[PDB]
Amino acid sequence: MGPGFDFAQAIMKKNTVIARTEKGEFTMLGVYDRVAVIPTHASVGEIIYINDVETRVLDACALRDLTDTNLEITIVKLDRNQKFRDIRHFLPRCEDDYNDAVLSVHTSKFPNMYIPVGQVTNYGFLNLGGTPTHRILMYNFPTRAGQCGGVVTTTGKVIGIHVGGNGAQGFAAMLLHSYFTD
Repeated sequence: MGPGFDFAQAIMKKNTVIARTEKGEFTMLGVYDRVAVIPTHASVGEIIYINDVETRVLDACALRDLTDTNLEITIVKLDRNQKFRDIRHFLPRCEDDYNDAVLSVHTSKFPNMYIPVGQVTNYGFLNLGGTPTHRILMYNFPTRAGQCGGVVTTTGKVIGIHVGGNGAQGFAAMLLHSYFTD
């Protein structure tokens, strides 16, 4: 409808796949080469389904900060025959607040879904399903089951992936450029 949705659509059309684990179906953001991200509570194993095709996982790393606190981001390298468009230049370098964000989801339950969530706060610490978690972004939108792994964007930046909500607020794990240096 506007330039926020235009940026979000450009990311969804080229840089997302549908990932299925034993824990459900998730929006999965491809970042560069065969490297993608998913919420850690997806419990990625040796094998994952990518757009309903059996795919070997070459590597999976559940990120934690230097105090050994959960960040809720798992970085997966997929045994796929094709690379993602490199979008690392759209990742923020530092923790920050944002205006006018969009949350975009693409699954069997929620195809081509886009939500204008508005203002995004650097919330920081969250007890997420009982797990102390850092680098959480918060938006005042009543997000629901089916949205985990959804991409949070502003115009020109990919800032996070949706990992939970409390019925009134939604919560994303930050994406930082430093997670994806090679």
